Amino acid sequence: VPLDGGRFATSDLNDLYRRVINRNNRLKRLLDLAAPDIIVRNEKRMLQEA
Amino acid sequence: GNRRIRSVGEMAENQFRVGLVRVERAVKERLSLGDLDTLMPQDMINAKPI
Amino acid sequence: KKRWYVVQAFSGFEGRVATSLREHIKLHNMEDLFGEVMVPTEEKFFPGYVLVQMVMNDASWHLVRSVPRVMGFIGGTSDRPAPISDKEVDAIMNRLQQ
DNA sequence: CTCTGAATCTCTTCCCGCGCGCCGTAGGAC
DNA sequence: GTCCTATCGATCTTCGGAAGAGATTCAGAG
Repeated sequence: VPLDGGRFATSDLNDLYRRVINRNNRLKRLLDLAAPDIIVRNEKRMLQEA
Repeated sequence: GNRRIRSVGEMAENQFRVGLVRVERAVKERLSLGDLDTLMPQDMINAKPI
Repeated sequence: KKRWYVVQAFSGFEGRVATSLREHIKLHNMEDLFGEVMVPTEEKFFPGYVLVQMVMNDASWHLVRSVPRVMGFIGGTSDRPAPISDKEVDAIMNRLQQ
């Protein structure tokens, strides 16, 4: 919803979903581009933790 | 005798100190990496953290 | 023999991290403990990671983490951080060559 | 060698309404 | 002049809650 005009007063959930979706985009990337274990154990942890 | 008054001229001195602590954490690095040949103090600090 | 390692920087200041890293090497003159520093680029993967040819002493580890705007290595643990792989280095150099 | 006692940790709860007041996404990169 | 990607991947979230209950950790021993 707008705030005082088009200043976005985001409901917080859209920051949580934005966190998830970014991590899931990066994880699909680094899987299909076949990163090694030490890299996906970064992004996979960051995703579970999001 | 164990509880003391803090008044404005002390709370603002603390919250000003937080500003100088956040300048500290920048100006040290910029002074370390910086050439110290071009730099003048107004390049070193900036008001935004205070 | 110098093996590869992955460094995380503040994403966006990556070229400045690479330059400051080369300069810290030539300051603390552990020149025999660093080979290269890679930021690959396509007409930019990887988005925020700096590749370093290196060996592992705790002195050189403190050196790379004392380079400014560097978070830390990415590995299995923080005691003995992890090199990546032979064929993975070869494939990254392949796509960098191609 | 671990079985019922007890011991340290975290999680969860904390009146109902109501009226104002303000203040509300960021350091960075072409 | 600028469109964002992003978070202490080189600190320090506050001590001045009590409680009250459970999950989870350890005694003196058969």
